[PDB]
Amino acid sequence: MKKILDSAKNYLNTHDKLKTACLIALELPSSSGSAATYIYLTDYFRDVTYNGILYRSGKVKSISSHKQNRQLSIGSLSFTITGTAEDEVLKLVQNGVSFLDRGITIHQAIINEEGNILPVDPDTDGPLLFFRGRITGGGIKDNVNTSGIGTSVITWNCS
Amino acid sequence: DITLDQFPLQKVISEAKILDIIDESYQTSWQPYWRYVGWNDPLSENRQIVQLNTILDTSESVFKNVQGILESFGGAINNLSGEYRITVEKYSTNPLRINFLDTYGDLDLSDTTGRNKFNSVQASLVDPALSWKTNSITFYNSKFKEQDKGLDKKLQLS
Amino acid sequence: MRLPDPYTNPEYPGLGFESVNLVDNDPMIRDELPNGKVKEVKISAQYWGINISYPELFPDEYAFLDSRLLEYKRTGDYLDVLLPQYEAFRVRGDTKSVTIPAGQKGSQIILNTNGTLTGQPKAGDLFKLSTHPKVYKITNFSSSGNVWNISLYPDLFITTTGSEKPVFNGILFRTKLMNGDSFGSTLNNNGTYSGISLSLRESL
Amino acid sequence: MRLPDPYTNPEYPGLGFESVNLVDNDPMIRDELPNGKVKEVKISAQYWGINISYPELFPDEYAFLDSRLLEYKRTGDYLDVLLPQYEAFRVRGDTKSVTIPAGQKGSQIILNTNGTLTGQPKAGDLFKLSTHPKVYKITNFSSSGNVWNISLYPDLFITTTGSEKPVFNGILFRTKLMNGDSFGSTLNNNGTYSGISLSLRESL
Amino acid sequence: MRLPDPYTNPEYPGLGFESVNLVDNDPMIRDELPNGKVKEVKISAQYWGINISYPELFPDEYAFLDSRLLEYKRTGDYLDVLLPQYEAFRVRGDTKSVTIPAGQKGSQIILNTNGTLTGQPKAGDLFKLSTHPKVYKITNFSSSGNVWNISLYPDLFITTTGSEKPVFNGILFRTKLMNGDSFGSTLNNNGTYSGISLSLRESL
Amino acid sequence: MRLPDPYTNPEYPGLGFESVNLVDNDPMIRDELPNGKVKEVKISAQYWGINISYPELFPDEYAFLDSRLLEYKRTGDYLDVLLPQYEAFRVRGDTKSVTIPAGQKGSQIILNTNGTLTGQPKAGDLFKLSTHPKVYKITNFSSSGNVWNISLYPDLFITTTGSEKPVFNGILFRTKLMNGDSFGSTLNNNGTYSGISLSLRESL
Amino acid sequence: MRLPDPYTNPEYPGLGFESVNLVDNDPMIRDELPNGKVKEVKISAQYWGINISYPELFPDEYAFLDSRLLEYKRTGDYLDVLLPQYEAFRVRGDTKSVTIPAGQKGSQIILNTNGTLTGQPKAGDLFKLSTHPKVYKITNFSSSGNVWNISLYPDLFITTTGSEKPVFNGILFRTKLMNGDSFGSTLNNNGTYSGISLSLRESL
Repeated sequence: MKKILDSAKNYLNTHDKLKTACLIALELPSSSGSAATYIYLTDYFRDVTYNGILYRSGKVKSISSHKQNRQLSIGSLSFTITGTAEDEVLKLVQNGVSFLDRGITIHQAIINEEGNILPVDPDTDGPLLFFRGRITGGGIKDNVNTSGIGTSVITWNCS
Repeated sequence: DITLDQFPLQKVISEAKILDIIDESYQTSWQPYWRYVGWNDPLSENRQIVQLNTILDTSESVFKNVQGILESFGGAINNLSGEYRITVEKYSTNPLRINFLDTYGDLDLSDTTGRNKFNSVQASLVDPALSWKTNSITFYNSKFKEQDKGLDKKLQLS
Repeated sequence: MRLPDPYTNPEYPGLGFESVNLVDNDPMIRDELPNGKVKEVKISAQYWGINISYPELFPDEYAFLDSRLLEYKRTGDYLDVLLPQYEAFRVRGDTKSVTIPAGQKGSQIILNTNGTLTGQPKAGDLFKLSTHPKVYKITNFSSSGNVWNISLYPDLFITTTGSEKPVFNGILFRTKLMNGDSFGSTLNNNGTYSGISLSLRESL
Repeated sequence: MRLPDPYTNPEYPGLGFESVNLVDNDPMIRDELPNGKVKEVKISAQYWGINISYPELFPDEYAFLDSRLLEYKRTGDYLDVLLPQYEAFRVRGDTKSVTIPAGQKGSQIILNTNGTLTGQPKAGDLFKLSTHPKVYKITNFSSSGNVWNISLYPDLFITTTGSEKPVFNGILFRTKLMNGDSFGSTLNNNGTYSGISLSLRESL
Repeated sequence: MRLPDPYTNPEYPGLGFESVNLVDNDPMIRDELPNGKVKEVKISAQYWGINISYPELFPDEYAFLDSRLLEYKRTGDYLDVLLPQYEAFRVRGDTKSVTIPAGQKGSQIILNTNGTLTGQPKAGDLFKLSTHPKVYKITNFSSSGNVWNISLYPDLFITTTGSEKPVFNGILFRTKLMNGDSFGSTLNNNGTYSGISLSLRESL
Repeated sequence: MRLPDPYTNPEYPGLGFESVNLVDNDPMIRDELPNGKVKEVKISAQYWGINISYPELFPDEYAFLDSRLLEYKRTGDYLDVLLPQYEAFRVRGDTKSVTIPAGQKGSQIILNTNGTLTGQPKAGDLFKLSTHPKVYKITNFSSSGNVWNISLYPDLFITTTGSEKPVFNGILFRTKLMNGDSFGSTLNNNGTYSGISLSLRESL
Repeated sequence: MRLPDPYTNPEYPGLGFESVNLVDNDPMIRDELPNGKVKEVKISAQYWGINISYPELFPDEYAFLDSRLLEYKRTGDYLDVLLPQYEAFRVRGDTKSVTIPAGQKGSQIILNTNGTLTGQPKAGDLFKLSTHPKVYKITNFSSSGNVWNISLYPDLFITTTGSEKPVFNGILFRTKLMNGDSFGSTLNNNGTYSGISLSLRESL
């Protein structure tokens, strides 16, 4: 029971072609201890900006499904950030960092014609939260087949 | 029965010498029960990494007792080249320099970092300084926990 | 890089296209309810897929094609394709004085022209913003003398910064080879290279 | 949108279809019983599938067609298609005074007219209710002068509000493209876009 | 082995190819980002794939071909194939006086000559360094009289030792058969071994 | 058992082969490293796969062919095939006095001939050792008057005992039906049995 | 049931087969050993597979064929097909005086006649034992006047009881349809059931 607002109810009932966008506010794996530095990724295509930060839109190919039944079950997701982005893979495989903590918040923003249609009644009328969890993640899978296309995806696990 | 001919003696001796590299951390002066730890004759060095004293109750199983010893000193038995070749964890300046271009195309990375890394450890000994009664060793780390985010997470051991 | 065209250099004929396919590649997730409705959600992006097919090439034309494609491949630059299909040269004039408001988004660019643009585009003519590479097709139009509304099918990949300018003419699709993996050309007995087809895709 | 046709704007000939395929898509549950009987139970909907194909299109006609299909795609509104094969202009007259009882249901509409309709619809003529999108085909007819019963193939998805009014001609299928994922436009050497086909489905 | 050709020995005509296909095998990593951009990072190697085909071969010619291919297969040595399409005999002269600086890398070789080479190589002409097997194609050229820079398609697998010397003609593709698993030889009724094709790949 | 040939018995024509395919069936494991190299390891063996096709057969010829093939099946003996392709009848003379050294191995046989063999074989001629069934193809040759070495493509399945003797003439591939599972022959209206094709493989 | 033939009742011409295919189904175990040898062991059975096809059948003759095939299906008895290609009426005479010793086994039957058989069977002529169903083909023959040896392709499934007698003429394959799952009969516009084919297998 998230009240979802009557405006969002009407939009979901009528519009029938809604451009879903996810707002991933990652917290960077940081070493030696400092203030938290956040990378703001989104799936969409343009650059969807919610309440300040711009949420860059050049990564995160897909997001897993949030499967959680009536049993506390370490509810887990998994990003898929392209492994051809030097910055992300570098932050992944740098030796010295530890990221036991570091929140991941995903906002599943229902894009309006021009910029988010104001659901979530208690919160400032923005998108529903989607995960709001912690990052306990894996890493690269490279293929570089000699025949042709190979894939490379960062599988950021989070639970 | 392993016939003692399936072992290569030279690397077995090498790994045994890897085990008994002197631990310049403590001193023999502060070992009260020097004898019942299991080294004879004070003055001699006796400060060796992994100085395990074993009970092998022969009622459990061969498999489980052997894996218990291996978990104790840290290692594995590996009949890869046809010989058992008991290896142990080590650091050395002569490794193999494997470049990615050499291997093949597939390369999996898997950080099991959420569950399998810790900031403080707790241990459990059968201490001769307690008349063979359980004793607990614990640390904390200011570097590690500050690296994490100030999250308390203890490794537990016996 | 301007993939070679007869306009660029006509001394090598036959490098002109014989069939261009604009694949309106619009990855989108479709569900078919038993209610009768179909529900679709737009994620990812839209890339115009260009399917180039070439005729038989004599050694000189194919040598030039290899020169240009290899200079494309060894470099990081992007292939540029001009489609003669849409080079209508309407609007015309200059685009320096026309201005766009602060931030538009949402598939409509409401730009006003003072006196520098003389001509109404037809619905279906390619349109581009100066700063952002990708090419938009106009799908409706309406004018109020100086201010005219323009509606685009791809939903404005870039936002508006306030200095964006239209182009309307000489627009080039930034494209990359999707056939770079296995790009071969059989040289038959006749001495002509055959079966050289290019599958292109934008790198906006 | 009233997908453009020669009826809408005839200045572009060749926008008329060269083949129309009403796929009578009838989802159901079928069990081929070991007895031998086949039992059919109908759930979900009976959505008319239209698979339109086009003749050779010159660039201007296909420019207009792209305009309309892309303004479809950028917006959410449904494609509306008027099939010329069923626009026989029977019945005719006005439909304002045509009345329908409170709640009919059950695939048989008994609509009474005073004198405002002059013409008997024939079995196989498309039928629609003004309020609800879906299009029905008439499968039988019988008249009592002012009151005639009309039997539809789909079983009246919407129940009758009591203000429904038939149309009988110029009825538009609310439809959505099922080919928008990868939509291709090959330009033949002769200068005409060839083999442009559209696959459509209702969204009642 | 210098896979036999009419150039090597012409007493057996028909050993010449009837179709040569340099498959520019360029393995890499490509992700079609949801942004719309395509980012490609190149690892592995850029190995030229040759798919050779032959005319109908009389039993003596194919007997000689079997000899050479089987002395290939029993040995570990590589096939060397000299492509006639790129053997224009440009450049010419001797290559002993040609010098190359210590370490070039980065797909651009600036090789300087005193006067020993008389002729400009053309874009699309095969190029090879004497020490290292793999064959490069030239994609651009410019000269300063004694010092001319040469741009190569592959990114110079071997770094320059400082004693490298170009060849520019008669360069042999060090390659290995990819069809030796099951090699077929059908002798038609007419008496000719027909449809004998070889698929090759370098072993740089 | 010597599957019937026109040389064996010419009174039944059409039992002669219309297309013979020696398949160099060489099972081998190939890895393609990103380094650029390809790595190949030889295990298993080599079996010359013979792909035989027959024309339409009149009842007499097909009755004889069934007689011989059923004699092959009910017995354990191996099919023997003589290929007219390689029956060159070079070398000639007798082979009794020629000696082979004690243990040779390794794909090269160095056999010395005193005066009993008069004629140098051409590279590509089938060669067999007297005691071991499988036939080898020569792929190079060199002679020193009395001692000439022979290089074979298959790597000498048998070792050398010291009494091995060459044959050079009339060597028959030991073969077994790989089509024995479903060996059918359609008797057409024309009265001729058609579609009788044999796929043979050695049982060395 | 004796699937009808023109021999049985000729008033329906066209029930004769247009194509007969004896698939010599020979199940076995084959391992292609790494040595190169192919070793096969024979288990299961050697069941003759008949693949009958018919000319275009008029409604009456195919009505009769349906009668006989459906009377086959409703009962459990096996179809009996007599192949006309092997009914050469050799051997001839009566088969009562022919005797066979106690137990022969092993694919060679040595049957002795006094004088009652007048004619030598030929290799490839079908052979059957009266007591046991399956049909054998003769693969070799030799005679000593009263005692002649006959060699069979299948290895004598039944051992000899000591009272079995050959037939040599009009021998019927006990067979079962493998097209009874879905049997199709298309009535051409011309009035003929066309392309009626049957796939049969022995049920020895």
